[PDB]
Amino acid sequence: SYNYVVTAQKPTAVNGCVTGHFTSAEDLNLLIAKNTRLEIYVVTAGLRPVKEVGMYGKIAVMELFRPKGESKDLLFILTAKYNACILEYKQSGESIDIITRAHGNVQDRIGRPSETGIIGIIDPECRMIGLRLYDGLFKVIPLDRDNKELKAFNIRLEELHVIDVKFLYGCQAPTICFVYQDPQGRHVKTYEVSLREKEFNKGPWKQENVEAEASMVIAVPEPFGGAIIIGQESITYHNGDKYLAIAPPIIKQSTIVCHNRVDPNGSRYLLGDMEGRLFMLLLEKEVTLKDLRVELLGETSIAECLTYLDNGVVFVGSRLGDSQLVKLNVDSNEQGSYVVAMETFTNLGPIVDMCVVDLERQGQGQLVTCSGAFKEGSLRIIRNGIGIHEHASIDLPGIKGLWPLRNRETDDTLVLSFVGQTRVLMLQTFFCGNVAHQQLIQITSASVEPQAKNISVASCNSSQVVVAVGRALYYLQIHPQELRQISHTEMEHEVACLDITPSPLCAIGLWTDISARILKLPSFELLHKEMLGGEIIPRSILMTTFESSHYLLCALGDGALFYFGLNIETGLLSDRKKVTLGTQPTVLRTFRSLSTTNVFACSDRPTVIYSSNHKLVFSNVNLKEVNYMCPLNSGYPDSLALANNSTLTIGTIDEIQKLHIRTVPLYESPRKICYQEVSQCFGVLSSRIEVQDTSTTALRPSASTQALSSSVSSSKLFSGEEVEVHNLLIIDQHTFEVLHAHQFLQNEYALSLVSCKLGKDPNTYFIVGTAMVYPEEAEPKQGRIVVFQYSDGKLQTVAEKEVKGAVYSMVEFNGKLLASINSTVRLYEWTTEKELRTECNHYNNIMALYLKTKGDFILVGDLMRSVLLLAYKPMEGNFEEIARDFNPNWMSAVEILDDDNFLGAENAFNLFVCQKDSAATTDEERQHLQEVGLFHLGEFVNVFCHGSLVMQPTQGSVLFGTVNGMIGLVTSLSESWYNLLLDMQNRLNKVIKSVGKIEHSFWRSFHTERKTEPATGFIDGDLIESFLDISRPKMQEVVANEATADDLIKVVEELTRIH
Amino acid sequence: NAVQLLCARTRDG
Repeated sequence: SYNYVVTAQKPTAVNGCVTGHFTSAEDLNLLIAKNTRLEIYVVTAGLRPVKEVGMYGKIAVMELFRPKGESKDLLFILTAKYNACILEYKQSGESIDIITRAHGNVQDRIGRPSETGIIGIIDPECRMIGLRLYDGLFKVIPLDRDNKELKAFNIRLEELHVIDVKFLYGCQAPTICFVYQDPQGRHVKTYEVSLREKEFNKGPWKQENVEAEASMVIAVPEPFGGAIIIGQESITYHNGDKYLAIAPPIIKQSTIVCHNRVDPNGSRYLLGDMEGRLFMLLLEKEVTLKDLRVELLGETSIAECLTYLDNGVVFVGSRLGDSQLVKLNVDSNEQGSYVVAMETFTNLGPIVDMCVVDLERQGQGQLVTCSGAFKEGSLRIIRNGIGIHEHASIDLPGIKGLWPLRNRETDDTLVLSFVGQTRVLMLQTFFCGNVAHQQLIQITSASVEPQAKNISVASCNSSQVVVAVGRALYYLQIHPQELRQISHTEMEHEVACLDITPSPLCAIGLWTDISARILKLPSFELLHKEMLGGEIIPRSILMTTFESSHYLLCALGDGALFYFGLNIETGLLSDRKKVTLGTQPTVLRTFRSLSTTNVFACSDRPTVIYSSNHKLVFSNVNLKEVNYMCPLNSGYPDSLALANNSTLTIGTIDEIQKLHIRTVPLYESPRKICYQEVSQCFGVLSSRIEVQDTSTTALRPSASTQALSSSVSSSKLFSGEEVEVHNLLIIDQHTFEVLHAHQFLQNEYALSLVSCKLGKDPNTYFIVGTAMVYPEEAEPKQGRIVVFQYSDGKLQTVAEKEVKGAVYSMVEFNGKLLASINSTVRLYEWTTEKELRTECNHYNNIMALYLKTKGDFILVGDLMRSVLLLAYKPMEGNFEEIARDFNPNWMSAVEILDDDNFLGAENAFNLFVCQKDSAATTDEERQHLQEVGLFHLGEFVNVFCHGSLVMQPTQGSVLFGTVNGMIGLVTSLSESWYNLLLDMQNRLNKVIKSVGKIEHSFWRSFHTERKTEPATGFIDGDLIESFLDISRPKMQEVVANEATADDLIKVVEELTRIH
Repeated sequence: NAVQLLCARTRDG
């Protein structure tokens, strides 16, 4: 077994955010942790992006600090696999490196990883770092500049259940303040940390008792001094003999999860809350402290972190919803909100379910996820590519160029060109334009003029004009009537293409030395000659500007493009990179989308070039073939005119992205999704929270509360507290309007949904597996399977089947209904009397959470006993247990690759693949599935499904969605291919600088607490694709063994076209 | 309760 994993969509949810002076002393930065990605911003007046890096680990801890005599702040990061590091920001010119000041692994092999997980704290005097990794221990990294491998000592903590810790301000020796739990209740203790005697001395105040659910500790800075303990009913201040205690009624009805210091002295603090409310915590000084106050600011999305920036701007980082930038206002709005959203950052959120549909009924798939939870939950329609919306398309053939023409604002005209002819449209020619003063330019097959010779190549801007007659060049300037000739030169070879985008320079492509050159203007002299190599001439050339940097672009006739870094004064060409895009010669052209200039490349793979991370990205236009193009305003405004081989077209263009995400808000948690094509609509399980009434109500309007048809369950089988109310939503495939909502019984959860046909019945049903859920019980002892048909307009209940457990999973199986009922797998048949009757079942489970099928085979993913393989023996009408993996993997998602190969995600962020052993002594060696591939993903996988986002060397294609919003892809490799990739996997590790100097082999190693094996049968496509973004000096370090660097570009490129 | 624990875990709540 040989698999290749790669990322289709990087993780979107926010684990952490921190604010400080990281890039410079005078810059104010926002640092954001997504899972393995670290984002770095500068605060403007918005956010200017500077650097996004990736690490080889889940970032568990991230805080800035500044040692004595340090120019700017240093960054401390700790990963979940226990990699510690200190990073510095160094920007020596055009280049930016996150350089590793110190690094080390701080794991012990004796250890209970705790509830509340990792906690990472730094001392105010920056003398020390404190970690709580395991119960009863406390690890200490002493921060003198000598300790560069980050060697650490442990102190033993007699408190075996710690909730939160902080270092305090204003303490002689360094002092930790923490809330712990024994019986008796929860308490606050303080220890001082001796660095030289190495263990705990006793602290300032004595041990006080706090609230049963006291959960957060804020350390107030020195003007005040103590610690604030946040709990569910009360906020309290503690300092020695000082104790203030407010218990405001507002904060009762939801839990506070995050906080942030707003005013540096500590007078004001932001509080975030599980239902999305934002609070200000106000310390009123009198340098005593008289009172605490809580004021409600407004609603945000549900905050995982909070960070005040400058000037009333708060960044709200979410993991259950979109992240946002919001403005805090002195004055309330018309509804009492001091909060106002400025910007919103898409989080594909917890992906809890997804399916692949060819919605726009062409050949390209779209993902449709269940995203988010509570009021942030939504569907996301995810489409690959950049689409263009047609508004008119004249069926006109030929066409070898077009231009737009503007005396005020609007574009008005649109000029075409054909062999030797030229038609002009408002319903041969080289250029058409609007130039200085008045008049427009027009350049024909021969002359605007020279000495009976034919112009062969043209170029122009607002004020200057360069034409080429054979190898001769001329320099024209536009003056208040007709064009005065400036310069004259002859090139050593024939001119192929020409650009002068503004003008002190001139880009030129020549005919026999395959050259691209920069020439001074007017001098025409040669500032830089670059040999492109090869034996195909350039077809278009172009200089432009992407995100403040300058570039040269030269399309060759074989569809390759080159791009360099332009100087604009020196004219030097730097950092040659080469991108394949299509097979026929590309025509380059600039256009504007937002306030950015991009480039439209026209080949049989139309592409838009732009700049994301100050690197250039190439993204496909979802069009068959484009030959010419230009921007319009005349079809009408803000548009693109595009000619293909055999007709024209005009229209608008999508956001310039790799992925298009349409978002459908629901204001409740969606839980499962499935497409029913004959009804052209979607079934979505969702739940909403309602609260014990004065009699159950509903906190806000939701998708189920505002459907466009309702119904409520009819069934008489089972004859301020909160509670989930579940529904099946019917969702129009085109408008995504919620057509119908059916509500289930009180305390019934819908956990599983299918859309299938059954038996010889010609109807297509929605089938819902449910469970009766009471917090008292451990597992459910009652649930039901319900058979709905979407008739027209409304849902009617066709069948019902009571069962003795939760229906965790269901799947259509060969005309029958396979189901998991709470540690039993069962097979139902569909009678002519419209009824489910049992056929067989299987009880050798602990909790069958996950089913998938293929032919007569069934993959069963268990709560804790890993995976097992079942068969339906169709003659005997039975289940046959074929084999089983005998490892203690706690499953999250499961998928069948082929009939011999089964894929699985476990709750430790690992992937494995199981095979059928093809060995002798069948009865036991063939009853054991062998793990044949291991790989640490770093993500928790909720769903696999078969399908692909792409199609308008590898085999098969499985997408997966994760809690952190990353969408991933798995595919199969030939053995020829895996060994080659595995090879240059290890060559790339020797060359790629890893942030924190974490080793890639360690990162991807399979890791539980039972065992830690290295990864096998698995290729990290993220790592293989990083080959395209390194030096060519370092590329050649990676080609020592007949191979050439330009050859592996081809291989790695072909693999990027996979997602 | 397993169902809620599971529902929570899928959120990683």
